[PDB]
Amino acid sequence: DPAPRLAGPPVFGGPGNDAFDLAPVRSTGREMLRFDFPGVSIGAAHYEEGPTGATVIHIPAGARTAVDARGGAVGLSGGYDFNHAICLAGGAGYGLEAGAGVSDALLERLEYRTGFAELQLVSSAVIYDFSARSTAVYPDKALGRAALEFAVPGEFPQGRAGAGMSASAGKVDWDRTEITGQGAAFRRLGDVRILAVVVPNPVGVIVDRAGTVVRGNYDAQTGVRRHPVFDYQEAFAEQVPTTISAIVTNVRMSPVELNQFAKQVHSSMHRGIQPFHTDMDGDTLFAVTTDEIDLPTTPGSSRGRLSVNATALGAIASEVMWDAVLEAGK
Amino acid sequence: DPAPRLAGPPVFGGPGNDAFDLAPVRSTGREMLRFDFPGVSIGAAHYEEGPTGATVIHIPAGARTAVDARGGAVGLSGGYDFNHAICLAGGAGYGLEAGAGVSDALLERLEYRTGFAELQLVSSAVIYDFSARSTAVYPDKALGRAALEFAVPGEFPQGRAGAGMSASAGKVDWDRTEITGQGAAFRRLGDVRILAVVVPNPVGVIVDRAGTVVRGNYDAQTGVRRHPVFDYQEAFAEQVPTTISAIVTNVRMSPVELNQFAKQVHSSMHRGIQPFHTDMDGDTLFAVTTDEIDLPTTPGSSRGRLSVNATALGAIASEVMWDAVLEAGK
Amino acid sequence: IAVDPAPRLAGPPGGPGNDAFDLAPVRSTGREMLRFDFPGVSIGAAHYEEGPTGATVIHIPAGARTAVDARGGAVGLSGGYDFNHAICLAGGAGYGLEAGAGVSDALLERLEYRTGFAELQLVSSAVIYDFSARSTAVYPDKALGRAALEFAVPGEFPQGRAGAGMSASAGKVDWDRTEITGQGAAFRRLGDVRILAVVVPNPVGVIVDRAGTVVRGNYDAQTGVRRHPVFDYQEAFAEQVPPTTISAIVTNVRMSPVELNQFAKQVHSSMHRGIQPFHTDMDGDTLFAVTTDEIDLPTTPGSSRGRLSVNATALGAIASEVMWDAVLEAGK
Amino acid sequence: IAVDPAPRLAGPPGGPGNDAFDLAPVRSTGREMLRFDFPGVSIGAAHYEEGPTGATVIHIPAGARTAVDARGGAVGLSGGYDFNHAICLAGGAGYGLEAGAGVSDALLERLEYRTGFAELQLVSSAVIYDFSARSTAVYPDKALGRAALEFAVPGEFPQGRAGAGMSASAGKVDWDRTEITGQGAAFRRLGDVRILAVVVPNPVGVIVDRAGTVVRGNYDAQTGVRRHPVFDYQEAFAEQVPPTTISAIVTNVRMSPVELNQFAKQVHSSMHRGIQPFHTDMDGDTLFAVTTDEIDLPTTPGSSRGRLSVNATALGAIASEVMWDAVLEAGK
Repeated sequence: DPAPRLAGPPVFGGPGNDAFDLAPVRSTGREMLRFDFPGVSIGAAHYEEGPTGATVIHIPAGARTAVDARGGAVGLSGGYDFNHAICLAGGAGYGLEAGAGVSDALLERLEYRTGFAELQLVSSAVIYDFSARSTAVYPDKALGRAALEFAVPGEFPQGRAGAGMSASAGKVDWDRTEITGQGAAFRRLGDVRILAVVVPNPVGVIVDRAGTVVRGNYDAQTGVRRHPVFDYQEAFAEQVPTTISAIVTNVRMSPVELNQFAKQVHSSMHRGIQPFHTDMDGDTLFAVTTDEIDLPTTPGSSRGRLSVNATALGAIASEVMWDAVLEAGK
Repeated sequence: DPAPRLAGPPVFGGPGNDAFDLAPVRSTGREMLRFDFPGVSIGAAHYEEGPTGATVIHIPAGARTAVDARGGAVGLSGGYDFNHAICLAGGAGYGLEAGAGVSDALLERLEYRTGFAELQLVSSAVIYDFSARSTAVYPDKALGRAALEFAVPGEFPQGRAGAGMSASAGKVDWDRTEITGQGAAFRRLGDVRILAVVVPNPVGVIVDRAGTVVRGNYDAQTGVRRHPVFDYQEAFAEQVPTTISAIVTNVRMSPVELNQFAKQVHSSMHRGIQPFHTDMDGDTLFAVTTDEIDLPTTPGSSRGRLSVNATALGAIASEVMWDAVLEAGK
Repeated sequence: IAVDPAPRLAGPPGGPGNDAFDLAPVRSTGREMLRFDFPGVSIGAAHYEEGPTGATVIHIPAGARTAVDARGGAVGLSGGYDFNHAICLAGGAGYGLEAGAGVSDALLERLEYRTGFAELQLVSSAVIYDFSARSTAVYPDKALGRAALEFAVPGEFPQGRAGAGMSASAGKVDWDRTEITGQGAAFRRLGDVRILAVVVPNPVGVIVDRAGTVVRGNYDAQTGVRRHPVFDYQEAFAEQVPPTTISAIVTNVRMSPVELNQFAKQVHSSMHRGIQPFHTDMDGDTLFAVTTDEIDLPTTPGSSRGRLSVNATALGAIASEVMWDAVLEAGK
Repeated sequence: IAVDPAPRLAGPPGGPGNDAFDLAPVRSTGREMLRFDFPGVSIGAAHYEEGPTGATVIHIPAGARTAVDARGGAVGLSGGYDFNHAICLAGGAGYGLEAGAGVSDALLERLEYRTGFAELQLVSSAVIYDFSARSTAVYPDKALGRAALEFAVPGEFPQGRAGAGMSASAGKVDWDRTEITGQGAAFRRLGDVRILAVVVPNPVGVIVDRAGTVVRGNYDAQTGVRRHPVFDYQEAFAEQVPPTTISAIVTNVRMSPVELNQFAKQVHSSMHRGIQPFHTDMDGDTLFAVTTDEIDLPTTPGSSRGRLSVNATALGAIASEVMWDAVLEAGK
């Protein structure tokens, strides 16, 4: 079991953006994941004054996207089927403004051309992170721009960085909520590349492949984390009577294939986050392809007649995302 | 590890319905689950000539329903937001006919009244089970009627029964596909009741709470089952370059609450079935409430401030469904 | 289209069900045959006089990519597949989905009971509630769907009271003003491009022509005219609150799944011109957009008539007119 | 509504962006003020002359249950919440969603930066692409959304070229025939029942009146008339293939989420009467249906005007006429 990171109770009444001269900081988190994915960059910026942040995945060429918005409490802007960037942020609905900062900077980079085909498209999604801190500072337009400016190829700052600065898990009761973080993982299989990025702020808890609860719902009185279903079932016997994420790959997929891939990978995250896709969550996954590599025409291999196709890619990517969720909770 | 139940390769060219004088059999499966849920009945009937079957959940008063049709290959009829019965069947799209048998018998029971408010509503979903046998016999109208006629309170035939007769799992390669079954589980918490019913015919495999693969993708050469992601990742390194279910409860939920509950419980099944919600699956879950018991107005209890609500019910029901999936694969 | 001004009030509704009768399917001929040229697409229509009720089957043996736009709040749909060998439209409300099983079974038998994934015969079915327009509980069953499929003829469609349209009706602010409609089709070929529209309007609302005249439904026998329903609705409100259509559009122009799905929404929404109100909570409105994927639109959308004049949107506008013509044939 | 027959061709399109200007928000007054009586619902409209481009904000401080019907194939939407304190409509395409952030920020500040879940200020925003109708890259930004919110006045709406409608335009088979539209509103009270419609039509299609006349968009300067786009589309096909609207409808009648969502689809589809074609792949058509949940429909739907005459469907029909009136004010 990891040491606890209890968020502690929120002291409400704290200052907001207008009280500060807010200074973007490039997020470095606890350690840097390095990987090789040409054409993809990541920037993360935060305000210490929150603490809260945004994380921007920039794909300058633009890339086909499916969105799976699955929770009951989704905060999403654009949700486009083609994106030059994905912006994830804290600050609840207010933090969608970070995406406008990214959009504006892309327009300027494009010399303010505005033909239909040249529109710079940014989809943004948010987590509510106001309970995990004592200020009302939200990621703003300037912070979005900073995150884009900080974006570099082949790097991701793990842990408390960017949108993950004040992410937290395990919300049966706030006294047992723990700070998580943001996480990424990367796998290369021949020419195939899969990057997962995740900012888990779940009502549920993070669970590992052995079924151990590793982050969220920590009881200080007992020193142990519990699966929420134990609390829930006891409450019923007694009283009766959000995760935002992206999977980026270079494998060509049709719009239909890509959408089903998104749904598959997203549902797969109920393994590592439990419960998941609840009415209290606004879980949103972006599936993005750079469309560089074809699947073979027939799905066969030494490992099986139906072994090479988009379902197979979905299963592999599902493991990469689990690894990312675990990096976040570490 | 359970003994293998390999489906074996299909011998194609087999006879269909018109070759037989088809005789419904009341399915008893391997053992009977008994439970107490007034107002709910289950019947299961099969044709030995398939073997293939249908399973009918009958709720004569009628009950609010949400449908979560999540796969890429869904075969569904009605999908109504209010149902007097749910009919699950083999026979791929052809087996949707069983539901028409249930509908017709309900109409007759209603003395052929047809006012809007008296329409008898049956939603049906199917699995493709033609690979797991050597005939083209599909559940028909007569078999649907038989299943309804066989329906009794408080009983469910586990295993190879009804729609589960020729269900199978683990389809990276047919040489490793195993027969599953159908399954149910029941929990009562004070006055709250939760029944799960499932017919897993997944491309993926059934996995237990320890992460062990317990049914599907069995390799006769090695005597061991593998998680499909191992086959998939090796295939990629080499070559580059359906589950239908119902959750029935007596807790009142609004249409919005009930729909989100459906999505939550359905995603939860990616724990016990992996992969899940793939393009090759037609996964369909029905969430049905009898609307007999209110949740409290505020969600609080000794176990947490947010511990009694529909998300909490969803987490509990998710465990019941896992238990049902495991009964199916047993 | 010369709509008949004469009323055909459905009239007010313990009638027997199917097995009370020895039901023999009848090949529907309706009031008139539409003839059209669209190889690969066949239509069969069958009814039971004992209803009266019927089914109408579009048979496309090659299979064809399909988008389903199920817009109503009372939809009755089976399959809803993104690829179909047949579309089955039927009366009998939810019970009439059984007709689609008859079609499915017949197609399976024709294949000699082959059941490989690529060989699965896919039929999508949708229904109208037509029990208020008659005094039996007879519905389109397995045998009637099978019969409609067997009666399917290339390049013909029976207009009017035929197949699913036998007891279709419009204008349901009050049943005293509800009129029998029918089914309808219309067809257009524009240099190679073929568009077929099929419609069974059983609307809560009324059928309206291009001039804005109500031509079928909401006939007040005390005035001998048809008003727009909104006039009744607004009077009712002033008083009491004091201070299904199922259709297919089939084309031979290739469209991606995304284009075909938006084409389906566009054509379906366009039917709120010919049927008013439309897409209501009591309607189960369902449109099937089908492409046989025979011919490509040019790579670029240009013509002497504009830079954005040859694309799927343009096809949608054109198909929307073919659908309006079909609605008006049903109401004629 | 007396639509002006005179053309207002947008005309053909390296113009500078926001920071090139010292941008001062202007309170839009348009051509005319609509006045209406609907306590709790305010509208503010602000524009930058340097665009010209604008934002239009509907402010409902109590918060109100909302259904979003995003029907187009090119939708630009932020939030899309099922409960809103404001709806923000803007030009500037995707960049103009930023205006909604200005509104959101202002509302948060008004709350003194309280951030409890129940206190979250919810703004849904949708946009039109209005860059072809002008020669700058100026878009509605944070400051302009904030300004529109500050300018919001109970019971007034500026018709015409104002707020989001400043550079809205219709009829885009070819840009040479595209005309400037505007924004529009209309309001009806029927004994207690209040319905407000707000619309910013930037359609690919054209605005059409109740007689079926094209009144805005697709003006051919060589003929001095407006044809229906389908005439261009079908000629183009014969030749080349040889052998956004964002809107809100606000009412005070209580509707469940299910009813409100079907009400939204019904009213939105009804706009294919006034705008043709509509819901196309190049459109991002988005309608917001909002109820302030003030008054109940009777428990049963009866009246002297029919057994099914007082329900949400009826309200939908009535609101559909208010929306058509709003579309025509925008095109006037």
